[PDB]
Amino acid sequence: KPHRYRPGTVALREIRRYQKSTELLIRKLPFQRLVREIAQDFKTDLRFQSSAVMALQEASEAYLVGLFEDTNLAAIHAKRVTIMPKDIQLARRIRGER
Amino acid sequence: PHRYRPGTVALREIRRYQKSTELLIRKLPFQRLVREIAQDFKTDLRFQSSAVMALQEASEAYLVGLFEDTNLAAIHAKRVTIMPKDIQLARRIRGER
Amino acid sequence: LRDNIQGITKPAIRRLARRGGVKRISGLIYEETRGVLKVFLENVIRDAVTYTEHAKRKTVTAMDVVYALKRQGRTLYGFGG
Amino acid sequence: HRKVLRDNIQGITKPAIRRLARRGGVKRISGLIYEETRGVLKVFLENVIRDAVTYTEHAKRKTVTAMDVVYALKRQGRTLYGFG
Amino acid sequence: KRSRKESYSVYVYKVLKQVHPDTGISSKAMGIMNSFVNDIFERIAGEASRLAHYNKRSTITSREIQTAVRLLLPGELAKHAVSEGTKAVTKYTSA
Amino acid sequence: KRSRKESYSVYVYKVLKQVHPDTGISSKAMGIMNSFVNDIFERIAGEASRLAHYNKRSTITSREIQTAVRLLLPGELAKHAVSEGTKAVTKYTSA
Amino acid sequence: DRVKRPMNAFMVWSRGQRRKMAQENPKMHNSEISKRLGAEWKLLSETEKRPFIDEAKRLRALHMKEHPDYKYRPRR
Amino acid sequence: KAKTRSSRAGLQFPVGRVHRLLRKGNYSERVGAGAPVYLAAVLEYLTAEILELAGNAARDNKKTRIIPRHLQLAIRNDEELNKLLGRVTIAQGGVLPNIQAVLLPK
Amino acid sequence: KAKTRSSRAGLQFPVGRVHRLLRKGNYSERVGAGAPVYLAAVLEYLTAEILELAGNAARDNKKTRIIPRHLQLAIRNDEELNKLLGRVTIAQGGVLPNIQAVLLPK
DNA sequence: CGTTAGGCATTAAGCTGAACGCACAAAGGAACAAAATAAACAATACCACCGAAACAAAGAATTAGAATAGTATAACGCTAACAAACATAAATTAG
DNA sequence: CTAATTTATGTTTGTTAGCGTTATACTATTCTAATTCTTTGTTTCGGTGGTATTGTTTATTTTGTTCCTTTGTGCGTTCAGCTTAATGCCTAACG
Repeated sequence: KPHRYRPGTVALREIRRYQKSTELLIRKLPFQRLVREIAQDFKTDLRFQSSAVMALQEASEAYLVGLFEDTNLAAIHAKRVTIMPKDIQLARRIRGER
Repeated sequence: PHRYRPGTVALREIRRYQKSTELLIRKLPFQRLVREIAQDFKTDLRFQSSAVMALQEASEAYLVGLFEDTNLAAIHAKRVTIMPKDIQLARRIRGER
Repeated sequence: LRDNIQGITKPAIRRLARRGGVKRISGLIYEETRGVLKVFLENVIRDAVTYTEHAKRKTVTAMDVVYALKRQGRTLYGFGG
Repeated sequence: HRKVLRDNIQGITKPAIRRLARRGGVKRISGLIYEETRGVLKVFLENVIRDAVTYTEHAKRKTVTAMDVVYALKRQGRTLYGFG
Repeated sequence: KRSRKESYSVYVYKVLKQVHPDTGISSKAMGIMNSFVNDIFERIAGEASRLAHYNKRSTITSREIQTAVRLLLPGELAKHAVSEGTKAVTKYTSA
Repeated sequence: KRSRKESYSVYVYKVLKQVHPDTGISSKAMGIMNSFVNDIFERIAGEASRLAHYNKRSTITSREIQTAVRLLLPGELAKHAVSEGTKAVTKYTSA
Repeated sequence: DRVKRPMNAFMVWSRGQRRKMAQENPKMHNSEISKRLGAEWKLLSETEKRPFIDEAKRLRALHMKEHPDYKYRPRR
Repeated sequence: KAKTRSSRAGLQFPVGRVHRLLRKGNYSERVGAGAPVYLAAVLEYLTAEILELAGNAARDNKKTRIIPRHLQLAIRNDEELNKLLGRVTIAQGGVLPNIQAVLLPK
Repeated sequence: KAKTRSSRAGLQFPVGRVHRLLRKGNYSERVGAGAPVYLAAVLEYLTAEILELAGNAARDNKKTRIIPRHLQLAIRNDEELNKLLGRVTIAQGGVLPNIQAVLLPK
């Protein structure tokens, strides 16, 4: 009989260790591929510096972490913990995004 | 007697005040409030009438923006009303606290 | 003539929320909205006071309120540039 | 060196979205969050990348530096510290 | 013998009579249009100034204005404004 | 024989050795401090420029900088910075 | 007891004219009568207004006699 | 015979005034001659886009004047002018009349 | 013997470089001599306030280096530096570790 | 890279008459506002559930790292030549 | 209703594209290492629906309470033309 944790118990330890640690959480090569995929449509054959893709990854992680903080605020406000896409759309709507 | 249903008069006032462009704050109490707050920062501060009109107009705009965001947050939480937690959330998500 | 945050009356806040499209307002909203308006005017008034104090003017013109509202991201149209 | 790219929004994976969510304090994440967050990321990257591309194309250049990404994030009001 | 307020009040009315001959305009709406013209002028000239600084250019030419128009104005407004602008400099240079 | 990056990297280390002799600093944190110094310089100089324009002043003196410091920096940071600044000009004028 | 300012030629002229309009228009709002009186007042000639002007002037001099050291001090 | 720079481009906004505002506005040391012509062009097109929608709003309301309620209506009803003027509020303008569908009865 | 303008005010930041950046930054035509001294003063005080809280954070963590996690901690824990740097995010900084009290178990 | 000694030409402090801006006299219902109340509908407390998300182990498949070579490209310096500021004479226009 | 504000012409000058070169970081390739993404099988728990109590908002009427729009007069505030010292920018020199 193996030992199993409960849903949420491991989640708090993961929240703590990811709030403590400062690294990037999405890999650099799919972000390079996605940035070069998107920037085709504005001008083809662009060279991306590694520092430019790293700066885009830093600002991307910062924007998504702030948006998920506001999503958790809105989901807590509606007496939920499981965030939902309407919370994302609401937190974008209040923020002045759309 | 024939009293209206609760909210039907509120709906007619919603459509009337949204069709209206009038100033909903009386000029004399807003003048008193502005010259009551601004003494704390500096004394002997007369105001032009255009300045207190601008302050009333901008506070009107800021409060109706705050209240449409508040009603968004209240509808989101399955509530028709407005509670002050909605105002707290709409000020927090906008990044003003 | 003191305590002028009760100058912003309770029907004049119900009208502000009816303009915003609000069907029901609870009774605990008026004091919170009064505090919100108070801190908003504190910010804009402090900025306009520093404006008119830098120019050594004892009065607060309209342009100082425009410039004080511009810096918080809410530009006023209509009162001159 | 000619190549076209496709379907790179699946490269930002679902247990790599969950780490960005659990950094922000989220305790439970629903199933339909992922495509919406990818779309949010897509429109944000599209705005900031279009700004960076206009920045580098004004300068008669062919590559994208990090300084232009910093200026593009400055124009959106999200200033980045650490690149000059 | 008052000094005169330098403003864009006549030219908004000229554009209005070009585009809508029957409808009149208020005075406070003319002030709103004056404030809007000055706001958009500050936005475009500020972006042109910071673009000339980022490229170490001491001269703001029409390229910086065109890039700033493509920066600020979203959607089809950008390319419509650029077509209007290039029509204007081709008119100004052909004469 | 590369051209040199003009930056504030030495003076942040001088301030750090004045305020904290034992702890060292990274290189990327020194770059962050350089970017922060340039950001705050742009904020204060932009507010000083627009204040000199709003009063039709062609000269930015220390009054505009003092007013811009009181504008941007909130709380006790404003009056602490003003006391530091006036200490600096009294030092510079006494000598 | 605070001293009130001397009534100006229009206020004196409205005190008696205002009552005249109220008796002929006793259901008319003061807000509207005040508007018509101003319209009618702007149509009087200087010679016809002069009598009103001199009386206000006399009320002002007589008011000054009762309260010579009086000063107009508006609240800012 | 000499013809003005505003009608050299075939416009209404004065090229000389926007040139003078670019000079004394302190944006650069020099400014190109195509810059005020381009800027007057985009400005004239922009208020043309405002005044056309404002006139259609005022003619749609069976009025003959442009009051700022019409300017607020023409700006808030649009999509790509709403992104340009999203933070700016309008004096004596009111709001765009729209009520949330859950507040309305069935 | 002549002494530098940075130590004339008794500071570390160079008065000449901030004077040159105010000149070539195109903010006005003229600039007062008290302006770079005042600006170097408020700048030096500002990074002194950053580095003092950063050193107290790094000494509080039993580290001897300032990594940007310490800068993010020192900025986000403060009140009146958080209003100055609220929109700015920090490279390799992480977040301020704080968990909402309703997510935590009892 | 940074500071310092003398012109000079621009610029802010100083000053006064003049023009602006605001409060306020009466009026006297109109329009607003506070207060008390009936009750009706909205917020909320509680309960069931079920399917949806977390947890785990395995493997796959992907990224990381490194050496390296080509290699487009970007960042250095001369150079012309071109475009814009500046000094000085109309004109139309407009508040 | 005529001063004033834009427009045109020639001159200087200082900015910038063209050119050359070269360095330099970028892109691609091919290996191992490692690490982490995706599949599949538990498992357990939170969003959502449904009902009942309650608590509090609304709409209304009564009774105060104020307001509002009108012109002339008094007084304090600002502003613009004119004086005048302050000062900052440029050049030459030095370190």
